[PDB]
Amino acid sequence: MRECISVHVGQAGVQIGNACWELYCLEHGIQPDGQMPSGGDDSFNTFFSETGAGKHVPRAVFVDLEPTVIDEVRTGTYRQLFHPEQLITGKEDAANNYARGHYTIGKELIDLVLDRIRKLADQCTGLQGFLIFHSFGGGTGSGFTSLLMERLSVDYGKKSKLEFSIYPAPQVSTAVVEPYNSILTTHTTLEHSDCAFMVDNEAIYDICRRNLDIERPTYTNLNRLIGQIVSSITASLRFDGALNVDLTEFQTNLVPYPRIHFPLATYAPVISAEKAYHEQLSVAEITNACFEPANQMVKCDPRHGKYMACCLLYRGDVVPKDVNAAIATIKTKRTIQFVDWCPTGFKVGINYQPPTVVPGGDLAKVQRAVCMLSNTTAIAEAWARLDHKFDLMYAKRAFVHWYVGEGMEEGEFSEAREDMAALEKDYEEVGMDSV
Amino acid sequence: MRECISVHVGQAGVQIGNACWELYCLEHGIQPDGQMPDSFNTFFSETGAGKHVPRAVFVDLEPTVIDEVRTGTYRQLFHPEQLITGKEDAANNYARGHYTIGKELIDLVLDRIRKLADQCTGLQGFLIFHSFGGGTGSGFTSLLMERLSVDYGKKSKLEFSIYPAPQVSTAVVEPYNSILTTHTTLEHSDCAFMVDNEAIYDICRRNLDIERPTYTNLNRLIGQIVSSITASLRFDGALNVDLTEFQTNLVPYPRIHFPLATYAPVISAEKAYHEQLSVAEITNACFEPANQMVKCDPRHGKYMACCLLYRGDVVPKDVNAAIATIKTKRTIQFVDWCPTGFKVGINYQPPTVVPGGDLAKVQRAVCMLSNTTAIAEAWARLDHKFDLMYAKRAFVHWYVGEGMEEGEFSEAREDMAALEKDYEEVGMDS
Amino acid sequence: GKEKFHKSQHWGFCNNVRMLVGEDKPGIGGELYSVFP
Amino acid sequence: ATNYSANQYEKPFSPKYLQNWSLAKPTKERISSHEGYTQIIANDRGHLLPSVPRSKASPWGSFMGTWQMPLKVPPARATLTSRTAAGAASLTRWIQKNPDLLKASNGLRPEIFGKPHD
Amino acid sequence: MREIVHLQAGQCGNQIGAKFWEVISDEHGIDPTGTYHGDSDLQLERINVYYNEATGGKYVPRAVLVDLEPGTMDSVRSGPFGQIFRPDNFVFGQSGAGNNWAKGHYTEGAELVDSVLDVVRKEAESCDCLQGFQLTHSLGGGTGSGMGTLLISKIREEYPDRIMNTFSVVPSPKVSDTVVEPYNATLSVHQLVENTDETYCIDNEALYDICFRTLKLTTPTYGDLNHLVSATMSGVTTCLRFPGQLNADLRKLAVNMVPFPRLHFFMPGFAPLTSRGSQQYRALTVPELTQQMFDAKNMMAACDPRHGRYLTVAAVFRGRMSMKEVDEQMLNVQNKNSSYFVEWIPNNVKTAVCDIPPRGLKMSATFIGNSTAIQELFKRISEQFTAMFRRKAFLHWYTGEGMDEMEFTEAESNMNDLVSEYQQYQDAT
Amino acid sequence: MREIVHLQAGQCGNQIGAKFWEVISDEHGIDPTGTYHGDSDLQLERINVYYNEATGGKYVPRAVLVDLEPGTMDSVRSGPFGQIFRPDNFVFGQSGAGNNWAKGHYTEGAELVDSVLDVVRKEAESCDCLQGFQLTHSLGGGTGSGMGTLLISKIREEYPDRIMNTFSVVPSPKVSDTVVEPYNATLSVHQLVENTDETYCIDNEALYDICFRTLKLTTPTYGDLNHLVSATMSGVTTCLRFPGQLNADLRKLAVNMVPFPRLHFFMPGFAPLTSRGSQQYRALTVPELTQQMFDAKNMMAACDPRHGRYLTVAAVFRGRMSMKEVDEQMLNVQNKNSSYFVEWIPNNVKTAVCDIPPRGLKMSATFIGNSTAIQELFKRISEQFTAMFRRKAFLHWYTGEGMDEMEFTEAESNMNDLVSEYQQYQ
Amino acid sequence: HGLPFLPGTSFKDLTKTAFHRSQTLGYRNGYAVVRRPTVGIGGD
Ligand SMILES: Nc1nc2c(ncn2[C@@H]2O[C@H](COP(=O)(O)OP(=O)(O)OP(=O)(O)O)[C@@H](O)[C@H]2O)c(=O)[nH]1
Ligand SMILES: Nc1nc2c(ncn2[C@@H]2O[C@H](COP(=O)(O)OP(=O)(O)OP(=O)(O)O)[C@@H](O)[C@H]2O)c(=O)[nH]1
Ligand SMILES: Nc1nc2c(ncn2[C@@H]2O[C@H](COP(=O)(O)OP(=O)(O)O)[C@@H](O)[C@H]2O)c(=O)[nH]1
Ligand SMILES: Nc1nc2c(ncn2[C@@H]2O[C@H](COP(=O)(O)OP(=O)(O)O)[C@@H](O)[C@H]2O)c(=O)[nH]1
Ligand SMILES: [Mg+2]
Ligand SMILES: [Mg+2]
Repeated sequence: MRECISVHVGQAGVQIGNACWELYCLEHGIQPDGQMPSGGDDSFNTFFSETGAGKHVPRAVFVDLEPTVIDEVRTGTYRQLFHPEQLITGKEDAANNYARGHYTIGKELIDLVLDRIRKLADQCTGLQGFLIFHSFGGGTGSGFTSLLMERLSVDYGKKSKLEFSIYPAPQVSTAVVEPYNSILTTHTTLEHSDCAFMVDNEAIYDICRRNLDIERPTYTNLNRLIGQIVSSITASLRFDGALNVDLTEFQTNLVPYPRIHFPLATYAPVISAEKAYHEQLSVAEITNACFEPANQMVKCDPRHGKYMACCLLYRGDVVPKDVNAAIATIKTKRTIQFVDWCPTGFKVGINYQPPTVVPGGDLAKVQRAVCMLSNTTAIAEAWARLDHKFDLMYAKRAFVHWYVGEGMEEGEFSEAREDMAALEKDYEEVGMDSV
Repeated sequence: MRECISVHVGQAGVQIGNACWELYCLEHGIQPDGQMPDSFNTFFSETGAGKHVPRAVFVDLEPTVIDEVRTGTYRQLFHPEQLITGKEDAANNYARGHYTIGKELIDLVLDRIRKLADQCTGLQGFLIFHSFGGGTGSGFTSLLMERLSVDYGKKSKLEFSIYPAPQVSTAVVEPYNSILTTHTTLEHSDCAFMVDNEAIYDICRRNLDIERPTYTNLNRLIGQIVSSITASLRFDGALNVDLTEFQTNLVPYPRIHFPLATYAPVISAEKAYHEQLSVAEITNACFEPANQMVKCDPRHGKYMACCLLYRGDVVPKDVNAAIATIKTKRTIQFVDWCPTGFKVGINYQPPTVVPGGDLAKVQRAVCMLSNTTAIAEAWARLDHKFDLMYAKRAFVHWYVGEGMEEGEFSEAREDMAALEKDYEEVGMDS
Repeated sequence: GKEKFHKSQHWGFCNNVRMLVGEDKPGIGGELYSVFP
Repeated sequence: ATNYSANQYEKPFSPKYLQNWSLAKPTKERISSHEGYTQIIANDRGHLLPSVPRSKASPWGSFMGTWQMPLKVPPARATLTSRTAAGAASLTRWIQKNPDLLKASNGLRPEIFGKPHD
Repeated sequence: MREIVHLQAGQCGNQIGAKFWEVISDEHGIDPTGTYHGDSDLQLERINVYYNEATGGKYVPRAVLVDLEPGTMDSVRSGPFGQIFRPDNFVFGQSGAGNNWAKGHYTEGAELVDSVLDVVRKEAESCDCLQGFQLTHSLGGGTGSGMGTLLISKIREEYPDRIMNTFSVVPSPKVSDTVVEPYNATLSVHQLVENTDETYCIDNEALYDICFRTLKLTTPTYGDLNHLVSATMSGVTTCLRFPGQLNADLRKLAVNMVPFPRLHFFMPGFAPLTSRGSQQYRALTVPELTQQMFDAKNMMAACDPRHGRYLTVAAVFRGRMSMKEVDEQMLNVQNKNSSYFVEWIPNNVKTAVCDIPPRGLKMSATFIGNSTAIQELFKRISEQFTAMFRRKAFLHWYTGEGMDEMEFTEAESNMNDLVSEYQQYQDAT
Repeated sequence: MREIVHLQAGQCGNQIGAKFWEVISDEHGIDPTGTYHGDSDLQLERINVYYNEATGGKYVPRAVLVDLEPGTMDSVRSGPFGQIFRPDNFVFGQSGAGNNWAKGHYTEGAELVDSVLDVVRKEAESCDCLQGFQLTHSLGGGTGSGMGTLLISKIREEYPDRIMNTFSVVPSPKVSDTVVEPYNATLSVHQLVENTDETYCIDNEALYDICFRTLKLTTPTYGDLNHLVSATMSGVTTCLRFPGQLNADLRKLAVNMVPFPRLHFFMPGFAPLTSRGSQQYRALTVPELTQQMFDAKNMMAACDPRHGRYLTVAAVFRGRMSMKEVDEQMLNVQNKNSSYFVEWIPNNVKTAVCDIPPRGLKMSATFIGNSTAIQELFKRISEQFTAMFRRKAFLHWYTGEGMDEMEFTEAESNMNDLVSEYQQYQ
Repeated sequence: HGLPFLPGTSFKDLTKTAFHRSQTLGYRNGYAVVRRPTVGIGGD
C-alpha cells in the first residue's frame, strides 16, 4: 500500500515534477517507456502502478493553464511514461493573477482535476496523503493551488495534504505583481493546508554556487535538489529503514499550532565531486551543516528566530548511535535557540538505502545523507519583508484593477492582509519565554 | 429457441442496423452472404440451403438509404421479402408518417412480423430502432406499437430511440416530432433505452483520439450496446439475464420508461496499454457523468433503477466490491422507494472486436442501463422548444392539412406536462 | 474455451412437445452425407 | 437507498477499505420491527396522496456544482484550542454562515473539536 | 429404501444442483457417464438415496430440473456432469421469468405444474420408501422464488407426512443482484414458513468472505460458491449414505432442531474449510473444527449470531473421531458462550458422528444453527418491502397480471409475525 | 500447560519482538521453516508456552502482530525468521498513527481493536491454562503508545486474573526521537499504572551506553540493541521453560517484587555481557557476574540506582552452579552497602536459577530490579510535559480527534502521585 | 562464521546496496490479503 498522489500545478510544479519523476524512475529501475527491465519488488506502488503488461504509470496529475510547459512532457523522453489524461492543460494562462487562478480560469479545470484525482485515489489501496508542488509567485501556482485545496478539503476532508511551495526570495524576484499573489495564496491556505515545506530560489543559488562547484546554476539544478528532498521524505516508506517516518507524522511533529505550518527544508550533504574527495561525511559532521545559516535553503537567518520543531531524516549507512550523539552536541551548543515549550525539538528518522545519483548530475556519491525539515520563528521576518512588498504596492492601490476587475471583490485585499498580519503576532507569541 | 425479432424504422434505424448486423454476423461467424464457413438462432434463421437469414425487418418509408443495403456487401444476406421500402418520405412530419403515407405501408409490415412470428418457438421480445426527430422515425414508429400491442399484448417490447440533442439539432421541426411520438408511445412501450447524438460526439472526442467522428462511429458504438444487451441469450454466463428481464427491473412506473445507456470501456488502441481495465475501475466509469452517453448529469438527479451487464473476464466478487464502492459515494444518490437499485448481468464471452473499428480488444466490458431523474430537465428543455413554437402557430399547416387534427397537439402537450409532474413527484420523500 | 464461449441451444420444441432439439450440438464452442471438395 | 450492514461482515466493506477515501456516506447499524401491514402512501403513477405530510427539500437532490459552490470555502479541520476567542468566533462564523454547503450531498462535513481560551 | 427426491428450480438452483450432483458423484464414485468406478465398497449400498439404477449398470440421479426457459439448462448439460440427468427430467417453458414472482407463480408457472408434478410422482412412486424432498432455488428471481415455492405447495398438499427440505439463497444485504428482489423474497418467505419443515438461509456475501478470509481465494467464481453449498448439502445427508457410530437423517435432525413449527430457518457452515498455503499452520483436530463451526465469520447467512441466541445447533461430524472430544467441545462452547445460547432449552447442540469423511480430508463437520438473529434477514427485507410498497414501486408488473395488493399485505403481516416470534423466544427466561 | 500469549504493537515493538522470536527459536532449535532441528529433549518439552503444534511437527508461535501500517511488518516478514508467524495473526490498518496517542487509542485504533481481540480470543481458549500476556512497544510512539494501551485495557476487562507484562520503551533522557514524546508518554503511563501487573522500562540511551562502554561495539544497529532486550525477556521466562534448582515463574517474581499495587515499574539488565577483547581477561565465576548484576552502567533504563534505594530486586540465573556461592553473593551485596536498600525489608533480592544456560555461555543471569530511582524518569517526563502543556504546544493534534483537556490533567496527576509514592520510600 | 547468537555477533554485508521493501501485506477489493513473500530486501 502506502500510495501517494502528487499534484504539480504551474510551470514551477511541472519543472520540479520533471526532476522529481526522473529520480523516482532511477530509484526503482523504471525505464522512460514505463517498463522495468526485470511478483518481485513492489516498492514502486507508492509512486507508480501496474497495468498487467509490465507498464508502470505514475500516480501523479499535471495541471497547468499554459500549454507550452506540459507539451514538452508529451513530446519528450518521458512521453510514454505519463498517462495522457494525467497531463492537463488549459487554453490561457493565469497571467500572474490569483483571481484568474481562483475565480475565472482556475474554476475551469478544477472539476476535471478533481475527477482525475478521484480516479487516481480509486486505485490506491492505502493512501498516505497528497503532495502538491507549486510556487507562491505564479498565477496558477498560487490561484489554482488555492482553489484545489478548498475542494480537497470539501471532498477529502482531513486527508493529509502537504505542499512544496517556492517562496518568493526576499531580494531576488521574477514578477512584479508577485507579492500580491503571495499574500492571497497564503490567506486561503492557512485553514486548508496541513503542512507546507518551503524553499526559495536565491538560497539554492548560493548553495549551488558555493557548496557545488557549478557557476551560474540553472532551474534544472534547483529542481533536482528539491527532487532529492521529496525523495528523501518519502523513501522511509519506500525502503527499509531503522526509524520509519510516514507522511502523516510530519504534520504532528512540525505543526504545533493550527495557523503556523511553514517549516523550512534543507539538504546538507550537497557537495561537488572535486570537494567530496577531501572531506569525510560522518553523521555528526553532516548534521551540523543542517544547522548552518549559510546552508539553509530558505534565505533567512535561523539565529534571528528560535527553533520550534525539527524533523531529521537520515538516508544511508547512518548508525543510530552516531545520530544520537550528534543531536546531543547540538543541544549543548548555545548559538541555536529552542523555545521553552518544546524541550524535545527533534524527530529523527533513519533509512538504510543510500541516495542514488542521477547519472551525470551535480550531486556526489554520498554514502549517507540527511534532510532537515525545521519550523523556525525566523520565518516571521520573511513575512515582515513580504508585508513590506504587498503593502508598499497597496497604499496606492497599484495593480488591483487586474484583480478587482475580474471576479474578485476589492474587500478580499481588505481581509487577506489583516488575517496574515495576525501571523506576525502569532510568531511573536510563540517566541516569548514564559516567566 | 430464445428467438428475438429486431425492427428498424427510419433512416436512423437502417444506418444503425447496418453496423449492428455487421457486428452480429461477425460475432457468430456469419459471412456476409448468409453462409457459415446453434447460438445464431436468436437473430439468424437457418434456411434449408445453408444460408442464415437475419430475424429482422428493415422498414423505412424512404427508398434511398435502403438501396445502400440492396447494393452493398450485405446484399445476399438480407431477405428481399423481409426488407420493406417506401415510395415517398414522411418529410419530417409526424402526420405523414402516421396518417397519410404510413398507413399504406404498415399493412404489409405486420404480415412480415406474422411470418416472422411463426418461425420462432419462443419469442423473447421485440427490438425497435428509431429516432425522435424524423417523420417516419416518429410517425411510423407510433403505428408499430399501436398495432403490435393489439396483435401480441403481453409479449415483451423493448425499443431504442435517438433522443434529440440538447444543444445541436439536425432540423427545426424536431420538437414537434418528439413530443407527438412520446404522447402515444408512453402507454404502448415496455421500456425505451435512450441514446443521444451530441453526447457520443463528446464520447468520441475525449475517450478516443479520433476527432471529427461521422455517423458510422456512432452506429458502431450503439451496436456494441445492443450486442451487450442480448449477449446473455447466446453465450454462457455466470448469472444469465433475459430480454424480458429488462422491463420489470428498470421501469418503476408505466409513465417512466426512459432509462439511459452507458458503455464504459470506450477506449482506443493506444490507451489500453496505459491503464488496467479491471471491473472496479470500469464500473466507477459507468457512473462518471463524462462517460455517459446522454447529456445530463445524474448528480443533479436521483437513481431509481440501474442495470449492469458485464461480459468478459470478470469476477463476481469484483463486481460486488465495485457496486458497494459506488453505494458509498456521495456523488450517487438514490430515491427513498428503491433500496435495491441494482441488478447484475455477467457473461463469460468477451466482446468481439470489429476490424476497421476504433475500440480495442478488451478482456472485459460493461454496459450500464439506468433510469434517472436527471432526464426531467431534458424533457423540460424539449417542451420549452415546443412551447416557443406552438405559441404562435408555426409549421402546423404542414401537420393539420395532412390528415391530422390540430387538437392532438394539445393533448400531447397536456400529457407531457404531467410527465414532468411525474418526475418531481417521484423524487420527493416522506 | 478461451476466446469462444458460444452457448448452443440444445433444447427446444417441435410439434408442440418438450425435447432435446439438437442431439448433436457443440457445447461452449467445442464438442461434448458425402464429403465434396 | 440505505447502505445496510451485514453485521459480522461490515468491516471488509467499510468505505476506506473499498478504496473510497472521500467522506463516504454512513451505513445503517440497527433496524426496528414493524407489527403488521404498511399503508399505501402514494397512488398509481407515483403521486403522493394529498393527506400525507410532504418533505421540504429539492426533489432532484443537493449536488453543489463547481460554480454554485460558495467562495471562501471553510475548512474541515476546525479545532479551536490554542486559538483566541475572536479567532475561534471567526472560524465558527465562517462555517456557520454557509448553511447551503453544510446540507449538500457533496458538502463539507466539519469537525469543530476544541474549546478556546477564556 | 430411504431415498429423497431432488428439486432444481430457477437458474440459481440449476448451477447449485449441477455442482451438487458433481460433488455427490465424485463422493459416490459415479463417473460423468453414469457407471461406477469407486474404490471402496461403502459407496454402493446407499446409492439409492440419490440415484436410480438403469439397465446397463448406470445410475441415474433422482432429480428434476424445472425452469421457465431452457436457457440455463443449455449450460447445465454443456457442463461436465450434464449427461447424467434424464432428458425427461428437464422441464422448460417458453418465455422467461423477468424476476417476477407473478410469472413464476400465477401466469407462466401454472402451465408447467402438471408436467413437473407428473415427473415428481413417477420418481416418488418408484421409491420403496421415500424419505423427503430437497430443493435448491433463490429468493430473488422469478422461477426459483415463484415456481419453486409453488412446487413446495403442491408437493406438501399431496405428501403431508413427508418432510420438505429446501436450500434457499436469500437476497444480499448490501449489493442487490435484482432491483425487484424484496418483493420476491417476501412472497417466498410467506409460503416457505407455512409449507416447509427445513430451510437453509444461504447468502452470497457470507460465501464471498469465506472465500477470501478463510479460503484465501484470489479469484473466486460461482463454481467455488456452489461447491461450498454442495459440501453443506452432502454433509446433512451423510448418515443416510454412510454408516456411523452416531447417525441422524434429516427427520431425526429436524425433530430436535425446530422447537415450534414456524421456527425452521437455519444457518449453514462448514468446519474444515482452510486455505491452500496455510494447511501446515493449523492442526486438524476436534477443537479446531468446533471453533471454526462456532466462529461467527464462518456462517453462510450473513447474519451475526452474536446479535441473537442459538435456539438449537446441529453438528453432523464426519470422520473417525473420539466421542469424548466431540462431547466435551460442544459442552465448552455452550458453557464458554452462555449469553448466545438460550436458557429454556438445556442442551442446544445435536451431535451426529459418521465414519466416512469427504474425500481428500481426514475430519469434517456440518453446522446448522437456528439462531434468533436470522430475524435480521427478515427485518431487512421487511424494511425494503415497506419502502417499495409504501410508494408503489414496481407493483404494476405484479398487480397487472392477477395478484391483488392483499397478497402483498398478508405477506407483510405473516413475515412480521415471524420476527415477533423470534424476538419472543430470545428475551424469554 | 503454562502458556503465554505474546502480543506486540508499533514499529518499536515489532522490531524488538522479531528479535525476541529469533532468540527463542535459537534456544528452542526452531528453524526458519519452523521445524525442530535441535539436540536435546530439554529443548522440546516446554515448547507450548510460546509455540503451538501444527501438522507435521511444525511450531507456529503464539504472537499477535498489531500495527496501523504494515511497513514494519513487511520489513519483519522479509527477514530470516519472518515466515514462522501465521498470516492470520497479521492484523494491520490502512492509515498511519501519526505519532498521535489520540489516533492510536480513540479514533483510528477503534477500527482495529475488534480484529485484534478476535485473534487474542483465538489464542486464549486454544490452550489449557493461559499463564498470561506480554506486550512490547514504545511509549513515545503513536500506535505502540496509543493502541498498545487500548489493547491492554481490552485484555484486562476480559482476563483480569492473569498476569500481563509490558516491555515498554520509555523516552530517552537527553535526546528525543519524536517531538511529541512527553504527550504520548504521559498518556500511556496513566494507562500503564492501573492496567499492568509488571512493567519493564527500557530506553535507548542505556542500551547505547551498554553497547559502547561495555560491549566495545563500534557500529551498534537496532538488531543488537533489541538483542539486549530479547535476552532479558528470555531470562524472566526461563524457569517457565527449562528445569532448575529453584524455579520462579512470572507471578512468583511479581508477588515479592510488587510491595504495593502501584509500584510495578522495574529496571532490566543482563550480567554476562562482556567486552570485545576482554573475554580472556574474564574469570568465569559467580562473583564477577554478581558485581555486573548491580553495576550501574549495566542498567537498561539510564536511571542511576545510587540516587535511589532498591525496593525489591529479582535475580534469575542460568547454568549449573552451587547455591551457597549465589546466596553468599546476594547477602554480601545487601550488607556491604545497605544505604541503597530499604531498611524495612530484610531481604530485597530473590534468587532464581536454571540448569540450562543459553548456547555459547557457561553461566548466565538476568537482572530485574524495582528501585526508588525510577521516579526521576517520571519527573523528567513530567517537567517536559508541563512545559508543553502550559503553552498548549501540540494539543490541537490531540483535541482534534475528540479528546478533552481533562484527560491530560488527569494523566499528569497520576504520574505525580506515582512520583510521590516512590518518594515516600526513600 | 558459526558464532553463537549473541549481541556482539551481528555483522552486516556492506556490498549490498539496494534496500527495497516489498509489500506482501496489502488490500484487495475489501480484504486484508497477506501474500507469500517471494523476494527480500533489495529485490534478491
Ligand atoms: N526553484 C524553482 N523555482 C521555479 C522554477 N520554475 C519557476 N519557478 C518559480 O515560479 C515562479 C513563477 O511561477 P510559475 O510556476 O513558473 O508560473 P505559473 O504558476 O504557471 O503562473 P502563471 O503562468 O502566471 O499562470 C517564479 O518566480 C520562480 O521563482 C524552477 O524550475 N525551480
Ligand atoms: N447515431 C446515428 N444517428 C443517426 C444516423 N442516421 C440518422 N440518425 C439520426 O436521425 C437524424 C436524421 O433524421 P431521421 O430521424 O433519421 O429521419 P427519419 O427517421 O428517416 O424520418 P424522415 O426521413 O423524416 O422520414 C439525425 O439527426 C440523427 O440524429 C446514424 O447513422 N447514426
Ligand atoms: N450461489 C449461486 N447463486 C446464484 C447463481 N446464479 C444466480 N444466483 C443468485 O440468484 C439470484 C438471482 O436469482 P435469479 O437468477 O433471477 O433466479 P431465477 O429467476 O429463478 O432464474 C442472485 O441474487 C444470485 O446471487 C449461482 O450460480 N450460484
Ligand atoms: N530498542 C529499540 N527501540 C526502537 C526500535 N525501533 C524504534 N525504537 C524506538 O521507538 C521510538 C519510535 O517509536 P515508533 O515505534 O516509531 O512509534 P510508532 O510508529 O507509533 O510505532 C524511538 O524513540 C526509538 O528509539 C528498535 O528496534 N529497538
Ligand atoms: Mg506559466
Ligand atoms: Mg429519410
